Amino acid sequence: DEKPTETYSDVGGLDKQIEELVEAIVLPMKRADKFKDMGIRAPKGALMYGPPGTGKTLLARACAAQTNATFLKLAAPQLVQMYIGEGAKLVRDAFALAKEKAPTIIFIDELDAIGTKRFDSEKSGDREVQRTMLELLNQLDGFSSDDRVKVLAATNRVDVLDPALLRSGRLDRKIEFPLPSEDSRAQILQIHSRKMTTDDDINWQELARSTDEFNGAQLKAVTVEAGMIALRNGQSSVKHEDFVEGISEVQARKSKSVSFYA
Amino acid sequence: SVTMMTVEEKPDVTYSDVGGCKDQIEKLREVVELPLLSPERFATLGIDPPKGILLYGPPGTGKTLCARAVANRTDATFIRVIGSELVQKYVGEGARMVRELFEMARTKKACIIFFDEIDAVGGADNEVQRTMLELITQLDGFDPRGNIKVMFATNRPNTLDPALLRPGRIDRKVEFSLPDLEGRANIFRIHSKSMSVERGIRWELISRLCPNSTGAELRSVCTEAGMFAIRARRKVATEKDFLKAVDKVISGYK
Amino acid sequence: DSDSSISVMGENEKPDVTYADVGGLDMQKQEIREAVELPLVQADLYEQIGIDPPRGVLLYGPPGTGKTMLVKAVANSTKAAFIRVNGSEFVHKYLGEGPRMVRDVFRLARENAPSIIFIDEVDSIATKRFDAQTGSDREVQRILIELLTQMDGFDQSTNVKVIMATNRADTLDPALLRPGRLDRKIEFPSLRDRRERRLIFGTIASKMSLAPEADLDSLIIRNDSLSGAVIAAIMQEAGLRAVRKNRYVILQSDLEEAYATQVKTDNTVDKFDFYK
Amino acid sequence: LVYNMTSFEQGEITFDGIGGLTEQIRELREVIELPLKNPEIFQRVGIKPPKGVLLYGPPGTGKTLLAKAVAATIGANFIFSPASGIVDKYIGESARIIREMFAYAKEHEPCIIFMDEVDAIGTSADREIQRTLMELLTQMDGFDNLGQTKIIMATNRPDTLDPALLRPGRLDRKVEIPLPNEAGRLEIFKIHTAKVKKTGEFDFEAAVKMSDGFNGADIRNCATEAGFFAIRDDRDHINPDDLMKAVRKVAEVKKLEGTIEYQK
Amino acid sequence: LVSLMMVEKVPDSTYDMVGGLTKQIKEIKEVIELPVKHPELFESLGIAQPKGVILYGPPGTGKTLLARAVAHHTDCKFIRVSGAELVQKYIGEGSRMVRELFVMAREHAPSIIFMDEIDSIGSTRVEGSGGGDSEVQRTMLELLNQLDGFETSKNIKIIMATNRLDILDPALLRPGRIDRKIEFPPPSVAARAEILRIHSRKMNLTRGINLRKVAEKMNGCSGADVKGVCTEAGMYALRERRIHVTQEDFELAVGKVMNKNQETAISVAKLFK
Amino acid sequence: MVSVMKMDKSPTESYSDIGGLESQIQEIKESVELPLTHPELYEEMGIKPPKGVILYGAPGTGKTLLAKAVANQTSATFLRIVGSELIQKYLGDGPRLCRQIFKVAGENAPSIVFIDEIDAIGTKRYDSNSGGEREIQRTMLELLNQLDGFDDRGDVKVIMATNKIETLDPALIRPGRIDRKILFENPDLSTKKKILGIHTSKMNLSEDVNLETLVTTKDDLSGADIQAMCTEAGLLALRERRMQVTAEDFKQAKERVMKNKVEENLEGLYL
Amino acid sequence: NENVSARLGGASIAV
Amino acid sequence: SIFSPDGHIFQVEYALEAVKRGTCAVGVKGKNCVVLGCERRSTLKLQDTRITPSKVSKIDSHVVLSFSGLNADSRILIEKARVEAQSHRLTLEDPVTVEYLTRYVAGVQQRYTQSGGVRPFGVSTLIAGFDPRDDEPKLYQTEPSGIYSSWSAQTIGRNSKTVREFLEKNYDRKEPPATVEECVKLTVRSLLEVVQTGAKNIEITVVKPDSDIVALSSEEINQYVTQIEQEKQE
Ligand SMILES: Nc1ncnc2c1ncn2[C@@H]1O[C@H](COP(=O)(O)OP(=O)(O)OP(=O)(O)O)[C@@H](O)[C@H]1O
Ligand SMILES: Nc1ncnc2c1ncn2[C@@H]1O[C@H](COP(=O)(O)OP(=O)(O)OP(=O)(O)O)[C@@H](O)[C@H]1O
Ligand SMILES: Nc1ncnc2c1ncn2[C@@H]1O[C@H](COP(=O)(O)OP(=O)(O)OP(=O)(O)O)[C@@H](O)[C@H]1O
Ligand SMILES: Nc1ncnc2c1ncn2[C@@H]1O[C@H](COP(=O)(O)OP(=O)(O)OP(=O)(O)O)[C@@H](O)[C@H]1O
Ligand SMILES: Nc1ncnc2c1ncn2[C@@H]1O[C@H](COP(=O)(O)OP(=O)(O)O)[C@@H](O)[C@H]1O
Ligand SMILES: Nc1ncnc2c1ncn2[C@@H]1O[C@H](COP(=O)(O)OP(=O)(O)O)[C@@H](O)[C@H]1O
Repeated sequence: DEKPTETYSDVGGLDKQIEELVEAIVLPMKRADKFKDMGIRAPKGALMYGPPGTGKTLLARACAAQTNATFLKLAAPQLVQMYIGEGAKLVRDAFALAKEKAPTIIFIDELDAIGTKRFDSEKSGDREVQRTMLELLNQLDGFSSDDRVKVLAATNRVDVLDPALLRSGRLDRKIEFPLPSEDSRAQILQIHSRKMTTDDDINWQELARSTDEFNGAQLKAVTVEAGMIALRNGQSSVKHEDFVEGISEVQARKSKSVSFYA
Repeated sequence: SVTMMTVEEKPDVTYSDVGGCKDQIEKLREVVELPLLSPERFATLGIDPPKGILLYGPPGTGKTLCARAVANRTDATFIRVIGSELVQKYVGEGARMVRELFEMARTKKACIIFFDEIDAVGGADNEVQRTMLELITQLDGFDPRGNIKVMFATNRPNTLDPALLRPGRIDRKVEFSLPDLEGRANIFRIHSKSMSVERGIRWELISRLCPNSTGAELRSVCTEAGMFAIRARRKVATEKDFLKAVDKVISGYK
Repeated sequence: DSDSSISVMGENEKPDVTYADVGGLDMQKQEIREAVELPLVQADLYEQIGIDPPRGVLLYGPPGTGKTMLVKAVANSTKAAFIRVNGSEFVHKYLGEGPRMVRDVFRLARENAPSIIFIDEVDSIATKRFDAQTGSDREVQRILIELLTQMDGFDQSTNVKVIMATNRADTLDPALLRPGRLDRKIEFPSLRDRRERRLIFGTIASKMSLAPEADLDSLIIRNDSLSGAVIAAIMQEAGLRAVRKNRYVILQSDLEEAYATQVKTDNTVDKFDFYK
Repeated sequence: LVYNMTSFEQGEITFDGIGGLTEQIRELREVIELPLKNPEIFQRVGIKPPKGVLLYGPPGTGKTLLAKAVAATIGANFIFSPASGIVDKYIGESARIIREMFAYAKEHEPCIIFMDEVDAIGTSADREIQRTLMELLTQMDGFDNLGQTKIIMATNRPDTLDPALLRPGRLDRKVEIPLPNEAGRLEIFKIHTAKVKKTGEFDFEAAVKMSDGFNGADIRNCATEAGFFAIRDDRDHINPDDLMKAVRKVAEVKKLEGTIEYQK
Repeated sequence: LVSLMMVEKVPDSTYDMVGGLTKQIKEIKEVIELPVKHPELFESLGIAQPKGVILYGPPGTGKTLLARAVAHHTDCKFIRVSGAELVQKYIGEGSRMVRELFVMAREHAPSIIFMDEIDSIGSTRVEGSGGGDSEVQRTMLELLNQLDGFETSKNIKIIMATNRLDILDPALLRPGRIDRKIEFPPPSVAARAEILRIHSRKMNLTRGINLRKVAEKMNGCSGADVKGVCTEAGMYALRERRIHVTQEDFELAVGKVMNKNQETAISVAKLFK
Repeated sequence: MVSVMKMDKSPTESYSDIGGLESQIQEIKESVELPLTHPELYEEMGIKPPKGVILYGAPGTGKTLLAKAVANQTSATFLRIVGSELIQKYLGDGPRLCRQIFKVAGENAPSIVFIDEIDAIGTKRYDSNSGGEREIQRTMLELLNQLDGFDDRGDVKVIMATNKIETLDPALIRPGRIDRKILFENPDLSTKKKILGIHTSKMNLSEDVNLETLVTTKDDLSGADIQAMCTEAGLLALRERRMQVTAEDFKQAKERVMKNKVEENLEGLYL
Repeated sequence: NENVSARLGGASIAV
Repeated sequence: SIFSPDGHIFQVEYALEAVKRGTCAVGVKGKNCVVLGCERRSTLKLQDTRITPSKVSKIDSHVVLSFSGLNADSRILIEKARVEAQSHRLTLEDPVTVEYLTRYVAGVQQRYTQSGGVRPFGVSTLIAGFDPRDDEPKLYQTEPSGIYSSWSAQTIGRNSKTVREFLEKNYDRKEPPATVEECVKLTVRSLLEVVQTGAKNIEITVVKPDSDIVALSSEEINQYVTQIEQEKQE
């Protein structure tokens, strides 16, 4: 997918950790020439980690808002059939196209878990993976030349990918994608349910407090397996207990067989 | 083209050739048939249907009887995906199987998989992962909006990266386990329906003697009573004959 | 035969050390050449007396103390073959690289009739006996026994008897050392050597230079912790001072600080922190 | 392929880029003058060179930067090789790779080699790994000659191991570098205010005032920190009250994960 | 491969180079000698020409040095594995060689084998930790006792060996799969007496010689020490330029054993009496 | 692969000369032989008799002696393979070969097979993250899935073996497939009874019988060594030239061989 | 005409 | 010591196997007499058996015991049992019954079960004797779980399986033991299957009313064992 994107959605989740970030990024995109007039080796990117269930790409979609720019299209791409780092070959021509159209939004995915922690697991010859990461550096090298590119990644939190990022000329900065409040996690469940017939005649706010440690990853999954049961029953209207305790309880606990209660 | 033969000549199974606790079948029967036959029930709510019945059940349990049951019922075409024909020493040539399979499969109709024992190939100088990567390339494309499913089984669910097992792959998963005595009773009726016995006795109290155990030993243990009857020359079976050996099958195991 | 895991060392590419680069040590340096340098030549006498040539040694003592200094001046005076090795190459990442090679190792010697070899250190290999807890370690002991039969299993005389360098000599898996497998074992001490410190402290001074405005053999009088590898290491550092100030040869006030410039760290709370 | 290590040398860069604690900076340069420019002196005395050295300084104080500058002084190939980076469950993979390290190394001299986080370097498993620690130390000065190729171990955990330090004749110049005072903190801004505009005054008095415990990396990050929101002023110079709006929180992350730093 | 195979270049040893060892030849030759010397004699009864045997005992013995001479005075072949060389850094190499092994001796009934060490094939346990080596101990034992081994046991006797006994798999031994075992102990004093007579055959019309006057003194385990002290005794004569030798110059050579006979330092821990 | 398989050379191991036991042995003939005598009887009450069995170990205590005796009796084929011989460098070679038996079992209705000491195949389902050795784990799955994919059981018979079970063999076996998990171990008398019930055939005991005390005092041992006990008397005969058959020197072998393998004997504590 | 070989291997690592 | 999920206890699905190792003994309930019989180590050389702790023990004038399993955990019970005996004769002025102390010690083997840091016994015991001022025999059997029963014959020890069923081919309810010579023939015709040696490896004892205790020599045994060593012939 490649486009000058649309409007950023409602900020919502994590937002107090986010307003301080477009601060960090648009200025590299806005009058970094003035920074280059001020004469600084201002960065070409940073990193935003945290567990998924977040809306990471929305912030990527928020990237080109204050300055129009185009997205990225690559996902575990370098895992090829051939000897080559064919992606890494493409990374040159692709980062060359990030060199094209200086207003540009660059976000690869799973930098960690495409790049292991310390790549002790694999043999000496990794298929040029340090070479690919050498491309990333040698492409970050070309990216360090200019202010055209602006780069970021996302994966498991930290200490799961390569430790190269410590140099400020390389990456220089890290943010996390923490666990948010849930009133927006309430709204998104309508968005998950937006493609499905249902109602909302529930007090799911006390509910939203009751659960925790069930990520948007989880909560992007919940919405369907209790739509089936009320259909399996035959109902159509959405409802609290059949979905809330019907999903939140069935996660790990079930088979209520307790006697000494009352 | 080693497994280039869809199905056998005669599957001999029924959904009532099983005790199987009656509950693990419904959603399994629901996912496989209701999108298949009644998508108006899907659009009755306007749903996002699943694509796979993820599963784990210890072997020696009638999931596989249950697996061979949907074969004989639906009458559609069928497969068998196992490391023998799948996994081959020639690197990359192993993935000719998956491609000719699925690229064919999208063409065909009701050619749903039973690619069981993927715990063989799907486990974490070894090239197995790249075949597992060859899979997921095929699935994210067609995954929704089709009569087709991805329903198989295993022995070791914690023996595979769930990087493949994201929610769009096998959502409404499956779990098996041993029965109650009543589940152990209704299954016992099945293999009891062949021989001569002391008709009209209290079979159910033997299903009291089904602690944590498989049905497979029960379809066994009746024959040892007949073997016990053979040595006893009992032309027709009794109660104590079932006892005289079932007391020994577990104690010899214990 | 190629057997590209160790090549003939010292055909033309060799170190350049001498016997006389050592100080004394003749309390051990005599016996070793009393069973090394002569069997090159007077083999007939060993046929006149001695059913076999006494050979096979285990040189030990604390490490960084003087063992490997002596190992190789002989290499300068063999007129015969000689091989080195890293003494833990045998711990290969996979299996079998040793047992495929060690059988090809002595294959190098038997063709290179006569020769000698040596080893860096075997502290990891010394293992008397375990109960089989895992294959993670059992690939050690199987190498050790295979080494032994490769030494005097069947091939008796035409082979070369060999050395054993280490960092300790009590962990050594016994049944290795034997009156027949080795027939010799030697070391050298660490305590004060009034006879040897008095000369080794300036045997290198011949190799070094000095313009005495006074007498500089007086730190030798100051006996507290007479060691063996420091005692040349100091002037290996002390000489870097006259040069640090363009002075052309050092003075005796330059080195006494250089002695203590190697601070002996007698005071360290890491010692005070543990027991109390 | 260890090009990935040994390929950060060619562009000549000044040794001037760090003031630091100059007397130590006077130490390692003068002692490594000798092989290159005035090797006559070792001959006129007939004394062996320094068979490699090490150092110590706590984290994030230009240590690798210090090393990475020296190779460009003279034309070595500055490698980069983390200790923990060469760590594999495979037994010989530890001790096999190191031998190939020196191999390519001696294949190319006069050059240079480097390590940093080696501080990690009766039980069952441990009885094999000490051999690695027993191997490489042997491979320094065990049997072979070493012409024009050297090494530094530059850690942040100076309780590394007794035996490598127990006999400091193998290694020498077991140096230390502590953290700055105002004496140090002040002049470091001069390079960090080099390529940037500024008003002109004795503004750095706050530098000696605070920052008693920071290192060079963050003050550099503090410089750019000020310049970011200094463009709201947007002036053609920069004011020292600007940085003051962020010097706090940088310490609050310097607060985060308090770790001690002893020297040995 | 035939490098492991027997030799047209036999060693030159003998079972009368071997003083002190007097009884064991009578106790172990016959299974290797007699019914194969006379199967019709044995078949007069024909009880079972058993499978191989085993020998246990410490070092210092020359169990090896015994096994070098037995390959002289044979009427049969004597192959050698150069113990533990059979294994390689793979899987398939194991069983094929063992398959190749038996057949290499099927073609030679009057012919036998040699192990020295079975410390490396002992005490198989597995819960994920183990190794392919355990796989090979089975198939050899399988092809030892199976439809195709007794035809070897018709043709064959064999032997195993080691220096540490009880650290292996008992599931190996079905006694009958190994029908006899024996101790090679350390010697007696007077057993040590005739030893030095063997190796010091270097005196030169000398006198005042009391060969008994050394096992007079010893409390060791090895017989090889008789050589270790003898071999370096002549070294004294070798250095002092006089080929001759005597008792006392030969006696203080035990001073080398003054370490061995006294290297075992002792603890002062009177925790318990 | 086929070469080793067809071992049609049964020894003179004489089924029913062996004096071990009955119930086990009817249990197999009932499992195997009688089904090949009048299997209409199974058709009378409608029985699918079992798909082979599995004995246990207790080594040197009668693992196999019946088996080649059955081969002496087999009246059918008989097969024999080894997993270590089955396996190779390359991937799936042996697994590609393992399939090729069942068609060669499809050779016959009289289709039966012994298997040789599985302890290096299908031992236990360690994750085997440590490289290489997953081949074994990749092979067992090629069998058990081949075993019961869709099979009328085609007289696809089997009898297995090992020396220790709980050391391995967690999940491979399942009832019906192998309903009979069965035993062999020491009898506690009957080694006295029928072993020399056999060995009285040749020997003479040229002075007496003495057998009323050449007997077992509940002595923990394995009667397999009795075929030593017969031996060394003849040897000790010929350690002193007795061409006849004695009972006196026969004493030593238990006093000699049974005495080596000592036990703790800590029963000065349960009195 | 061949490059399609691949042989397994044996290791033993500390747990 | 807790509950498994299989309704069992770890430590006590174990303990009662301990008694299944050691010696083997038994008694019976004759027509008008009661007897015991137990085991000894023959071949125990350089020893005089007069003073070794007999597997038999006495508790009162008119009651006895025969333990098995351990020996240490046996000695303790006799003591605190003896207390209850020669205390129960005091407060109430009447001697004991049989069931009373059995009911007592049936309780102590769980007072030493359900508490912190207390093992149960490696012991199982039984008793025998006539109540005072009565005639009917009484014998009771015990094991660490506390459940006290009344077996007409009870054996605990080695090879005891067939011994536990050997009697059932021998005993008859409506054909009880006539007299001592047969009832002791019964007492020995059981135990001898595990003896596998002469008379020296056993010890026996008997009860009759009003505290008529006897213990029988090794030689008295060699009178009767011969009669079936003579009748183990035809
Ligand atoms: N709940 C059950 N319902 C019907 N049959 C059962 C049940 N449990 C066990 N059985 C019977 O036990 C026998 C063996 O079980 P089965 O073959 O299904 O094991 P499996 O699940 O196929 O093992 P694997 O996963 O290794 O293929 C079958 O004939 C089956 O009918
Ligand atoms: N007499 C000497 N002459 C010259 N150098 C000496 C002398 N004694 C000690 N040294 C120096 O001390 C250093 C360390 O000693 P050395 O390596 O011989 O101890 P080692 O026992 O060999 O330790 P390792 O076996 O671990 O190498 C050597 O580099 C050597 O140059
Ligand atoms: N009676 C003897 N006759 C001949 N040689 C003897 C005698 N006793 C000891 N030896 C000597 O013992 C040495 C080998 O004996 P030892 O048992 O110590 O090792 P080994 O048997 O070679 O070791 P392994 O059996 O483990 O391979 C030989 O050099 C041999 O000369
Ligand atoms: N009842 C018996 N009668 C005669 N011999 C017996 C008896 N039981 C065991 N044996 C002896 O045990 C030996 C082997 O028994 P078993 O079958 O247990 O092991 P095996 O099959 O030889 O071993 P493997 O299967 O590992 O090759 C034979 O030599 C046999 O004489
Ligand atoms: N406003 C929103 N609109 C759409 N999706 C949202 C929104 N807020 C959160 N999300 C969720 O954020 C998740 C994306 O998390 P992310 O970390 O990008 O996943 P991944 O790591 O797989 O890229 C999605 O599951 C999505 O449902
Ligand atoms: N003494 C110093 N003088 C000036 N700047 C320094 C000094 N020490 C460190 N720095 C700055 O701090 C950073 C240190 O980073 P780096 O060298 O990568 O880590 P390390 O110090 O652990 O080697 C550099 O960017 C450098 O500019």
